[PDB]
Amino acid sequence: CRVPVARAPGVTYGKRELTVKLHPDHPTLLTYRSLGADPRPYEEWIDRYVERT
Amino acid sequence: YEHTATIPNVVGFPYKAHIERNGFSPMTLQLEVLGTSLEPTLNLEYITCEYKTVVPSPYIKCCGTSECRSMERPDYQCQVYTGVYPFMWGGAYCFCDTENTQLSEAYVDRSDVCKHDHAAAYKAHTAAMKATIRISYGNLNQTTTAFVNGEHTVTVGGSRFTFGPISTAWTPFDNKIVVYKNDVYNQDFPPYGSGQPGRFGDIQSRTVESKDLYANTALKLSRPSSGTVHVPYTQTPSSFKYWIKERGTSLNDKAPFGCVIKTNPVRAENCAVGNIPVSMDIPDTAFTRVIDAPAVTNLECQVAVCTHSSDFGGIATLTFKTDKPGKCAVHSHSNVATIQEAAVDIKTDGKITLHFSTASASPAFKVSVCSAKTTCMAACEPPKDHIVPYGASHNNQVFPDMSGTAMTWVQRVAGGLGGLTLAAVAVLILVTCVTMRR
Ligand SMILES: *[C@@H]1O[C@H](CO)[C@@H](O[C@@H]2O[C@H](CO)[C@@H](O[C@@H]3O[C@H](CO[C@H]4O[C@H](CO)[C@@H](O)[C@H](O)[C@@H]4O)[C@@H](O)[C@H](O[C@H]4O[C@H](CO)[C@@H](O)[C@H](O)[C@@H]4O)[C@@H]3O)[C@H](O)[C@H]2NC(C)=O)[C@H](O)[C@H]1NC(C)=O
Repeated sequence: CRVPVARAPGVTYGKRELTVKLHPDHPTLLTYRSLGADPRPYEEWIDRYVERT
Repeated sequence: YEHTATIPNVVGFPYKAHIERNGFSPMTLQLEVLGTSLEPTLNLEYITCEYKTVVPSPYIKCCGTSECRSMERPDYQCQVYTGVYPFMWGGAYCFCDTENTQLSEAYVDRSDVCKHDHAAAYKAHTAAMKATIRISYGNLNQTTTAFVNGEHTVTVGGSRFTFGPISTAWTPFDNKIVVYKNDVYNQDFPPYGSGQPGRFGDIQSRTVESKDLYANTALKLSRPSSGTVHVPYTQTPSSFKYWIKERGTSLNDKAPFGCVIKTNPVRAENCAVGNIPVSMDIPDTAFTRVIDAPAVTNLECQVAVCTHSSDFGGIATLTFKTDKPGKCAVHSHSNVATIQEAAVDIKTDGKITLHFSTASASPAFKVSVCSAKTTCMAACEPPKDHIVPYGASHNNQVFPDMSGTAMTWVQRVAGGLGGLTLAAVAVLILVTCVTMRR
């Protein structure tokens, strides 16, 4: 089949923190996890212009 | 010749092992892992598809009656009614007012695409880790694969290696596994013969093609209404289409140690845990005799830069008194810095350059070039970039040795009041030996 890609999100580097800026055109999915001893999964259907850390 | 070592498990991390023996030049190795799978020892408990209920055409009878059948079928249920008045399309259909029954029948089985898409349920009790280490020494680069347990043995060129057991026995799975198409789910599935309607496991067959289907989808077969010809029923919906939506994530998106989870020979490739022991069997026709090696005297190192960056952010400079050109093999006798490239080419003038990488403010590593050693000390500075796209090449060690500037002030407080404490003792020793007797 065929599926569109999302825009590349803008990032801003901080001390032990990463602020990423998001831009959807339709409901897309977000997932990150810490690849160390203990994972911390987060998942949310982003709908509008938001901004996360 | 025999030699053992242990390597950390992180992928893309060239490790150096050092070999010393009497009568030959020292020699360094370069082990570097390139991939690691982890297959559990599967056995299919069952397999799950999306069912298909087949309601055939309802058989009326216009004057007589009919009876039940009691056929053999997974969720079979048929039951007959009293007199019904069909009234099909033009006028009536049996041309009486009563005593005309309508037998109804329905059952369930597996799908028609059940051999194409399916969830597969396994059990992970043991696991056998493979690997893809490449091996570098002299003028020889090979790449071999081996089951990582302490008995399989592979050969490389003219030498032989074997890899010991994995240190821990940790699995990213658990004893339960659910494999649909590209996403193993670490969920405790309900067992065989105890399926529940609506939730995952409503239809269950032991293998891909067999008889003896198992199903309880709560098929209920109600009574037909006024004069139309239809067989009505009611049923709990397909569980497997709830589980395609109500699946939260995969296990690829909540795996513990940062490991991708492939699916077809169900795998757990590229984990990061523990360490791997090795065993060497390098024969004698790989070294150089000590006469043929270039003699090195009077080493002296002198650092230049030393930042704390995760790559090789440090350049040292060494001087020496050689006698002939050749090719040495450098090594670091500490876990504080890791010298890169391991294979310098000595020339007539006494000047070479290296590249190392630390993680603390003051190192104390010591360098051997060709059977001759010296010690290096540096004053290092922290970097500026906060988030880096690559990993970590050093070892995680933050401790100034004994003579760093941050620890020099400790000895000028320890020797100060500590030397004054014994001076307050030495007054009391004189008093408790002169005027305990006079
Ligand atoms: C030791 O063993 C190997 C046996 O293969 C030999 O050394 C290998 O040599 C091959 C090439 O012959 C190396 O493979 C390729 O090297 C290319 C050169 O790298 C330059 O470009 C990259 C990219 O900009 C720079 O980062 C780098 O600094 C160099 O300027 C790479 O371009 C190749 O990239 C490929 O893979 C990447 C993903 O990693 C893809 O994105 C690319 O599109 C491309 O497909 C590739 O890396 C290989 O790295 C060498 N292995 C070593 C040194 O271990 C030697 O012959 C052998 N030793 C002796 C003495 O014989």
